[PDB]
Amino acid sequence: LTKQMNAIIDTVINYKDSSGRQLSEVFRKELPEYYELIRKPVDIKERIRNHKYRSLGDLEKDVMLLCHNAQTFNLYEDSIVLQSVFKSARQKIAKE
Amino acid sequence: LTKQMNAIIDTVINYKDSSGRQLSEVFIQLPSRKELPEYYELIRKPVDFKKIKERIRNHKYRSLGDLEKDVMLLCHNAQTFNLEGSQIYEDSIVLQSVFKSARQKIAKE
Amino acid sequence: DVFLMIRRHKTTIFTDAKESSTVFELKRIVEGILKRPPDEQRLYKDDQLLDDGKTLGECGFTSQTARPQAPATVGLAFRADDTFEALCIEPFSSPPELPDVMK
Amino acid sequence: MDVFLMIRRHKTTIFTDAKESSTVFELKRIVEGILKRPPDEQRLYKDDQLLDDGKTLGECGFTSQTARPQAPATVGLAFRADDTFEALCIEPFSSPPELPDVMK
Amino acid sequence: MYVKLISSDGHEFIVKREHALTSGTIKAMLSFAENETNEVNFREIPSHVLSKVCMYFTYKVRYTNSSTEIPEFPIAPEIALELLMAANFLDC
Amino acid sequence: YVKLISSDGHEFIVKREHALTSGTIKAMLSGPETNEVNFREIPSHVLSKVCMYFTYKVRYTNSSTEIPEFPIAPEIALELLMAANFLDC
Amino acid sequence: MYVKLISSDGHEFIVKREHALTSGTIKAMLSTNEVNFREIPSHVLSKVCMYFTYKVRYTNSSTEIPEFPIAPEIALELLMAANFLDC
Amino acid sequence: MYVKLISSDGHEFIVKREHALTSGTIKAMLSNETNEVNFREIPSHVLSKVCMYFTYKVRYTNSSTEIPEFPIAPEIALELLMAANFLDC
Amino acid sequence: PVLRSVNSREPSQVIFCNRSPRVVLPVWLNFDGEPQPYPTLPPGTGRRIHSYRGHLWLFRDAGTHDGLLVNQTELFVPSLNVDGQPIFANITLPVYTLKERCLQVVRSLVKPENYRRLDIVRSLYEDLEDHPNVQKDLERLTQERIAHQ
Amino acid sequence: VLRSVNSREPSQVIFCNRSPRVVLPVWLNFDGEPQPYPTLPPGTGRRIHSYRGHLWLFRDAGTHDGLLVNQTELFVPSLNVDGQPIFANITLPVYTLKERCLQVVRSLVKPENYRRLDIVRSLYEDLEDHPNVQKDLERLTQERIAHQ
Amino acid sequence: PVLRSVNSREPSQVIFCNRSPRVVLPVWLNFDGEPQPYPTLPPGTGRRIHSYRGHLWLFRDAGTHDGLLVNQTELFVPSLNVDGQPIFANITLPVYTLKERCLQVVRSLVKPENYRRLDIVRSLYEDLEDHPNVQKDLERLTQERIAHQRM
Amino acid sequence: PVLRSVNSREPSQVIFCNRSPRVVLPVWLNFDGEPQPYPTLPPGTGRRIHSYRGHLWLFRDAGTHDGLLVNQTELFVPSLNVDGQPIFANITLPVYTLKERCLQVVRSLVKPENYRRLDIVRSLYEDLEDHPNVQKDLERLTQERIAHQR
Ligand SMILES: Cc1ncsc1-c1ccc([C@H](C)NC(=O)[C@@H]2C[C@@H](O)CN2C(=O)[C@@H](c2cc(O[C@@H](C)CN3CC[C@@H](N4CCN5c6cc(-c7ccccc7O)nnc6NC[C@H]5C4)C3)no2)C(C)C)cc1
Ligand SMILES: Cc1ncsc1-c1ccc([C@H](C)NC(=O)[C@@H]2C[C@@H](O)CN2C(=O)[C@@H](c2cc(O[C@@H](C)CN3CC[C@@H](N4CCN5c6cc(-c7ccccc7O)nnc6NC[C@H]5C4)C3)no2)C(C)C)cc1
Ligand SMILES: Cc1ncsc1-c1ccc([C@H](C)NC(=O)[C@@H]2C[C@@H](O)CN2C(=O)[C@@H](c2cc(O[C@@H](C)CN3CC[C@@H](N4CCN5c6cc(-c7ccccc7O)nnc6NC[C@H]5C4)C3)no2)C(C)C)cc1
Repeated sequence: LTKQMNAIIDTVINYKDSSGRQLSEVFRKELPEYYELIRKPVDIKERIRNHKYRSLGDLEKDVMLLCHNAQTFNLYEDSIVLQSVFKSARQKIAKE
Repeated sequence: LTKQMNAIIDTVINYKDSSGRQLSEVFIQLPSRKELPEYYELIRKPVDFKKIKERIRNHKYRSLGDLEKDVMLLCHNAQTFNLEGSQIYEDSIVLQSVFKSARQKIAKE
Repeated sequence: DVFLMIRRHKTTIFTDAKESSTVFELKRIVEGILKRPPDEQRLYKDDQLLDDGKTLGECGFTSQTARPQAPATVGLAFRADDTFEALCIEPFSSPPELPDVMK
Repeated sequence: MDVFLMIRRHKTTIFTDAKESSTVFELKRIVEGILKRPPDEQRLYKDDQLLDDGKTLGECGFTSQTARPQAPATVGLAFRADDTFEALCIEPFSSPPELPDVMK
Repeated sequence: MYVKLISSDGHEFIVKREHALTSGTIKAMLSFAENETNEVNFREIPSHVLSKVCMYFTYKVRYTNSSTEIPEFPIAPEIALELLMAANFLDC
Repeated sequence: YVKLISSDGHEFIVKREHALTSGTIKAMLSGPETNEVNFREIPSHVLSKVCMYFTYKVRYTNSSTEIPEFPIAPEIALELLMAANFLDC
Repeated sequence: MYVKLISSDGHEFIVKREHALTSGTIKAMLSTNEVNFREIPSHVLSKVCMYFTYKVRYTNSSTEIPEFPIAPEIALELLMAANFLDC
Repeated sequence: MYVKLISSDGHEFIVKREHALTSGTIKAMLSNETNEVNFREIPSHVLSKVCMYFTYKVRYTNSSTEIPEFPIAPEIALELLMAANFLDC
Repeated sequence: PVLRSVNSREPSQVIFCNRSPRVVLPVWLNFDGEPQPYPTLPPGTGRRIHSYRGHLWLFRDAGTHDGLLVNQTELFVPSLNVDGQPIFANITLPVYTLKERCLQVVRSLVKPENYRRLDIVRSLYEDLEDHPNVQKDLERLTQERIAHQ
Repeated sequence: VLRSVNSREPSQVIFCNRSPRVVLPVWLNFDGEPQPYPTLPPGTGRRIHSYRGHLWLFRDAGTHDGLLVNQTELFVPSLNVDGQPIFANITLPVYTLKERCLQVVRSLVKPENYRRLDIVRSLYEDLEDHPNVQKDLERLTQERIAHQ
Repeated sequence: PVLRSVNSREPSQVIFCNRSPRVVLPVWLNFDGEPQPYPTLPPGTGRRIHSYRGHLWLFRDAGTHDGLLVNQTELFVPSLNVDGQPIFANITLPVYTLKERCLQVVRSLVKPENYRRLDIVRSLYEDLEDHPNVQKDLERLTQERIAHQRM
Repeated sequence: PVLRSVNSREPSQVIFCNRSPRVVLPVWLNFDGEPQPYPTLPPGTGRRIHSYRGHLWLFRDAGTHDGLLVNQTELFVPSLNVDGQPIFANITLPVYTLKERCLQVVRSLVKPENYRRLDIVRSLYEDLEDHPNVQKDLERLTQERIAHQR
């Protein structure tokens, strides 16, 4: 399960779009506005080593929370693509 | 001598103007180059008021004329970098005038 | 700064555009959405045809009568061959008679 | 913009800057600060014309292109004696020696 | 990119996707998880209501985080109850 | 402000900071502060221009746009060079 | 109390004393409930009063002040009257 | 290499061919090819300035150096705008 | 004591500006943190009010007790005056949820004893009956401050 | 005397233009030189990132006429409390009838034609004396040396 | 959003040099790619400004909203700073079409409500009334980027 | 060789803009850090030039060999171009010391064989004779660059 969870999280990070740029690169003193508007902050592998996620549906629940807490704060599309590249990366590793 | 160097340097730092505000508050510790790169490119010899007490704790200063030479250097470093008539500019003009009256009281009385 | 409902038959498009923008630019926005080119679309404010060259402002649409909560209605007609389709905006469902509780 | 000035009365010459937008009055106040005489005891002239306290240096004629730091524009100064104001008198600077034949 | 909301009596409403998402129920319905759905159909919401629900999306999107002054979102008595129903169902 | 006095006896009132551009003036003022300094061998037409440089240097140091040439007429060139050398600048 | 301003054409304008005093020149003249302006017509002196109303009401009003309108047709004569009055 | 533009009042303007071609309308009228073109509704004080623009455009297009404002006096502005649109300059 | 005024002893001049269409009830939290009703501001009015610094305020529709905003937030605490300048409290409508807004309108048209006559779900009936309330909202605001801490 | 203070502490502010005019926000820099900033259309408001102790001033972008912010002439944001933004309410002052008339005449007549108006010579000078940030800054200084 | 700044957190010192005769409005495109007005540059001045790597800028006549150029192009994106040396943004007039230039002059002489009174063709009146605009120009610049990224 | 071009093989389009009154001599440092004279820019002229990323340039008064500045600094090194947009090298007069500026003027008016006729100090005569020089200045810049800061 840990080998599968790493394959899915590393594919989403290593994923470059069709201009060659890596999307995941972006991911209180600095920006207090995120630390006022977003409820449940995160910056993910830590909880794969500590085994806090019990299934591949618990790893997904907090990747959607991180991608959705990005969409909330900024008036964005890469967190729309990182949800679409996580939902295709989990669908290849977990069933093939 | 080290006690007088501590007195002269501590009087200039502790010195408040006639509205109650301490002037040395900005001159205590310099900014990181990451923070303000233009200052480092403009200023040959970045020195602050801790870098001077550090010298004094090491007693790096030899005479009271060597302690003065580097208090004039930072106070003049500030003037070069800042706009004329800025908050920080006219206080390095006062910190040179409060150091030249503080050394004149301790070194001869 | 102008809020609009562009309605043809049973279709209603909710969109904004500038007072200074032109009837033509609006046709282009419709083209972008409904994939129907600018020259076969005919846009009406009430019962008057709008010239592609006039600004929405000069047609009569203003910020104070085209607010987001009360959008101004631009009527839309398409072209089949030579003829012009009639300005037909089939009305919305009707609200029930005011309940006796509120009188 | 910035205008660079020499305010000169007799053998006194004050070097100072101001804004095109700043006024003849505030310039009198700068002089007050240095020569300790209020604006109502001072007359400021551009060449031979008197300058009204209310006009901006710009309007008086001091442009950025005639009041450059290395070619400061000269404002003449006169002080009041009782009922009358002294004549505008600007003692000239020392003459340079005839151009040496080496530089010809 | 736009989205199509279809009333009970079968009126079509084309509104910006982001405008529509202001509704939790709609967000849920839009967000087979390979690609996006343009249509959503409301069996029990008539046009005169769903029209006004859109007008709210327009309002909310525009005036959220606008600094000096916001105007009250008007609701006529005639529509109030059915809108309240629709509102609660939509989560807007 | 500070007062610079030429040989012929003209008085030049210039900002202290402007004057300090001259290492030699810095020395004369910083070593006993007084307001006056007297140049027995610098005439006015020269010391006037020396001030004009202070104005120039102070203003155009650290200027992003573009800097204009500090002009020196032949007639004054030699005496200015002398004065310039005697002053740090 | 109230005070009576009389225009060239002989219209009478009854305005509160304090409203009128907004004019230094009136303040001077009342320092007497009457003043006669031989060179100020009514369409002007009428508007001069309207300003007193405005100034008195909106001075020290925190939320918002509305622009005191002056039509082109009246602008010059009002400017004249304004300067004479010191309002 | 040169081409003749003739104003309503009948002034002749001899300008490089390539300078003139900056105008679509002229490009069309010339595209063998003729030497003269006559503008019956464009006066000289206007067609003169239209040429001056050709000179300007040709020279300052693709210049790394700062470009200077192409001046137009109020008295000429409207007729130039008319001429400009007809020419496609 | 979480959400409360502070005994600063330092007066702060403030301008309450009501840019809402509603009659506004200014609500001063006392030192114990108990809401204290103050005189109402008519729509489109502004007043200079003597206050003290660190004092915590809150605004509401005097009629419906609906939630308002001050400087695009929920609480207003005056800063110490700088050079005599009066601090400004700009009171506005928030963007109410469509639901909450509808409730407002229904509540305003139907007598509370007739909420029972509306052909709506019981949960909606309970929501209508629930009228907005300073205290309920204060409790919520504290949990939102212990969730940031 | 009248200048911003280099602070390092951010102060978010809301510029609210409740004048009928286009408003020119004017930030005094550290040396105390007016710096024009982007204009606010009438009836608009923006959140702007400024710093504690920074001194601002507002004016009619078109005429350079004087405006007011929170019933005074200068605005200096206090330190933010709990992150909430400070508010700068920009409004017309009550202009003197004279100054107001000048405004209107100035707006209708080209400056070269002020000479054609059948008015007193003093008024010509008044018309020509257009309002100005610097003139007003000089006045505000003497009004602060008079309070000391 | 094809044309937008990129959040980088790596600072890039820049020099905005206004070599136009006009007052210049620097316009920073934010991360969403919405124009953000910044303080104006008077004609013939230069200022050192703090921007970040990848941040996209645009310049305009603060008055007329007329289009300007920076380093003989329309957009400026600071290069990574090397050795502390500041990058330079040289802002100038473009070569306006004679028409567009004439419009500029007419627009500058006639009050907008009077454009209607000019004894010219309606099409010219429409052109006069079509004030230049950052957003219109941004839309055009996008299609001009998808046209050299089509091929 | 501390101060030298770096063999990049990545082209960098640059605009040399001469905003000095002086005729400008662009000087390209070679990879062995050797000054290489290039064609002169007339006053008030701007040219697009083909250079490479990391290449180090320096500018001077083609006549007097007086020091100039590019982008407020002594050395110019082109960044890699973004989106083909050309980099800009703005060449300007520096704030010369009054002395050095005077020397410039005297040197320009008096033939070098006549420096001996000027009633000045011998040290000043040596300073007059000591023409400014790219190599001397490069040596200075290295010691100021070997000090991590300045
Ligand atoms: C005088 C004069 N005259 C003429 S012009 C002028 C002038 C010149 C300059 C200035 C002033 C001083 N300078 C400026 O105005 C400059 C100019 C222009 O270039 C923009 N800019 C700015 O200041 C913007 C600015 C600052 C900034 O610095 C970043 C550290 C800020 N960050 C990135 C944007 C946020 N993001 C932070 C991650 N955050 C997310 C993080 C994560 C995440 C990360 C790691 C792990 C897990 C995670 O989930 N996820 N999602 C995120 N989404 C949101 C994102 C936001 C902070 N960058 O830009 C200012 C204006 C915005 C003035 C005048
Ligand atoms: C859209 C719209 N519509 C209507 S208006 C508008 C709009 C409005 C604004 C903006 C833009 C985005 N915002 C602005 O323009 C705002 C506004 C106004 O508030 C000023 N400002 C600015 O941006 C200035 C500005 C920014 C800044 O930030 C400092 C904290 C950063 N500084 C380095 C860190 C500290 N310094 C640290 C070293 N310290 C020094 C120390 C020493 C020293 C100490 C000891 C020993 C020796 C020493 O030498 N010396 N010098 C020092 N100098 C710096 C000092 C503090 C602060 N500050 O100001 C910018 C523009 C100038 C956009 C749209
Ligand atoms: C009109 C006007 N007005 C005012 S100015 C001006 C003007 C300006 C410019 C130009 C013209 C068009 N442009 C130029 O002149 C430009 C400008 C300036 O930027 C340099 N440059 C040039 O053309 C040099 C140039 C350099 C270079 O890069 C290599 C790819 C070209 N060659 C292939 C291969 C390489 N060599 C690289 C080491 N290599 C070896 C390395 C080693 C080695 C290295 C490290 C450690 C150990 C080692 O052993 N060993 N052996 C090597 N042998 C092979 C050698 C190959 C050079 N391209 O061009 C030119 C002048 C040199 C016109 C007008």
